[PDB]
Amino acid sequence: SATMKDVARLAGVSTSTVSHVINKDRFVSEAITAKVEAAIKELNYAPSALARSLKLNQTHTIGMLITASTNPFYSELVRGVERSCFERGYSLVLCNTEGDEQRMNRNLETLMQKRVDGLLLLCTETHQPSREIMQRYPTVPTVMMDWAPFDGDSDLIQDNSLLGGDLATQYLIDKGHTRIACITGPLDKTPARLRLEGYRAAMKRAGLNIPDGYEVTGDFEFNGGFDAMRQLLSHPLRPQAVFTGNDAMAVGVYQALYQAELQVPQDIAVIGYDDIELASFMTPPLTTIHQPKDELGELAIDVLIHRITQPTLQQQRLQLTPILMERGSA
Amino acid sequence: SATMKDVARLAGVSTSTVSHVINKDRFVSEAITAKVEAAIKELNYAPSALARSLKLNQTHTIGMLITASTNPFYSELVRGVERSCFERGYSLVLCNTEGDEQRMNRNLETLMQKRVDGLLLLCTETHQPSREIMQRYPTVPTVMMDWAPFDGDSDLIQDNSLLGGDLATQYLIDKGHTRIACITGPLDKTPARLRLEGYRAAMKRAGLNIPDGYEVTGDFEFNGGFDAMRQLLSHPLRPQAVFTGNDAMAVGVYQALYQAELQVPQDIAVIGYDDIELASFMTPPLTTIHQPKDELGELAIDVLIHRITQPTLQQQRLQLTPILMERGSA
DNA sequence: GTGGGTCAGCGAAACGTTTCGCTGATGGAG
DNA sequence: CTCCATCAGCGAAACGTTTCGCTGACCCAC
Repeated sequence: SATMKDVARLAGVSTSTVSHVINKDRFVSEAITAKVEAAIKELNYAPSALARSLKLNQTHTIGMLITASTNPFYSELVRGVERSCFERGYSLVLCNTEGDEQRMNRNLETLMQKRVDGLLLLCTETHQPSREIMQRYPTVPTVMMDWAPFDGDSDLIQDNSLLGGDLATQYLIDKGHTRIACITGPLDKTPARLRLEGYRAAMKRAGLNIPDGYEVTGDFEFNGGFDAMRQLLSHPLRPQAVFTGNDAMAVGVYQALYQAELQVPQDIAVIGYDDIELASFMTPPLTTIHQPKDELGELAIDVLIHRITQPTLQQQRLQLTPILMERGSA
Repeated sequence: SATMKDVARLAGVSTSTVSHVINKDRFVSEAITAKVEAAIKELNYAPSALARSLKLNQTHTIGMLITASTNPFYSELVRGVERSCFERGYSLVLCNTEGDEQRMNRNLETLMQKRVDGLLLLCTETHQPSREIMQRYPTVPTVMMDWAPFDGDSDLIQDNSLLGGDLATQYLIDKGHTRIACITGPLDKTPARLRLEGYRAAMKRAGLNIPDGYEVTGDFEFNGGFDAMRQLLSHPLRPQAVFTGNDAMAVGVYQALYQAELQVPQDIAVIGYDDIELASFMTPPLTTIHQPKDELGELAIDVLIHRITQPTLQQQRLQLTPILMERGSA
């Protein structure tokens, strides 16, 4: 392929001038410009962003780490991120940690080695990035949730899972339910833990007891919700209602109840978390805690770009407001 | 941060030697190796993949284009691609065309400018990549669905949607249904069109009529299926069964029927397409045509890397095998 | 004319890595 | 002693792009 050097040779000029024509960053005469443009079209010049990135030390690339699965939540989140990147002139490199910590650190190292301009750290997993790696490479603008903790510098977005869990439970309490169970995510994941504590707080505040087996762990996926609900149906004291740690698990709950020939909400009332697209299409439609997903992706990018633009800003800190979407499940 | 040059200076050696220590590509004496390793740890050397890529003319990066949405199919596909990339030492750049053609071409140009080693072109929309762009940049290994015509040279995957649609309809015919409708995707998308033709073929072969309003278009999404089914419920002749273009649309169908207080399969039998994870958790569980998703992602990468490794090879053509999963919906 | 001054545009270095000729040392067959 | 054949490791070019110090062509107060 033709380089700016090949262009310059044919137009009989310096590569400096070729750069200036292309970038419009320093005055070049109309004649010279025309010659260069002719040479570009003639040779069919194919610019290398790679080579530009090396010299400029910026790639217009964002790296994103997630802990993804069949949970539709992350699909909507990624959609928002990718769209926002495109609109802002950035590429998206996607990494799935898949729970594994070495995998996560290996992903991170690759991203830093490829000199991404910014980082979305949206892993849920307990682990935090090897500081060895972190402090080896130049610091980059970073956004993370309160999900994954971390010792370095980053802008922060808090999901307020605790208030969400409280709100969800409080809603069931306000509907008059007193036997309320909680299907949670893996308790080593912060959002799962916080939602459980929200549930506990609302129950305690209303003086309602939590039977021994009323808190059950699932995996934040369909199957986890299925398994957990089956277990709950074994309990001596049948729940009137269940708060599931997310919408994915609620899908599994629906399936368990279908198999047990139980109706929602007539036999059991259900409330989820996330308000994924699917929630609205469930039968009955799922009452749930709305959290930003696509919108969250867009917000995280906006934060990240603000910092790229103004590198010396103080730490940015945002919080989401959980909101209840009332439908037919509770 | 330290470069291989800084390392070389401290260890008092050539950068050639430093490269050889790091890459293990030519013999270096044990003493030299040790000194270099010490220098690496001492300076805390941070390798640049950027700089390596420029010199090597390879980025160990794959670009992937999809026409994504809420459709869970693409979530599972991307998961397979990303995992396969990771296992093979590649990064994944993800692009969503969102149907738009200029957006698609803009994505392509960025990827080529960043010199990705390979392309996964898994857009459903009909447009062809601007040849201007294509023939401007160095040609790269490419895998695409056998949907769009000649469009340069690249490896191909046939999904066998036509035989799938035929099989799905034939199944309903074999269950004794005679009034069978078809909810399809946008007919400008090849898999949607092919599935419709499959339906037509099976109907014709059995000599069953297709009433005028029995073929309805939606977008390959929950709400497309919802809208399309509502329309079908308006038809003077109510269908006994419906083949939906994919599982996403079947979700919408379920929701429409729920609102019309109609039961599956008692009032209407339903059969979908992808066998997404969710299919088996639906109420009732969805009868559908299985096709590879995660496994498709893995296969596409394997093909792409085989070509990177052996550029000599002539066009690969792979075919997927649809499998019918009989469940409770039909 | 004419010595001095302005700025377009020159040649070319260099972001950090891989690759390449080249050399000097060492090793066995005279 | 020759000398001839191998390879370890050096110094540094160079992938393709910006960026810099310098020049020289043209305008202008003498």
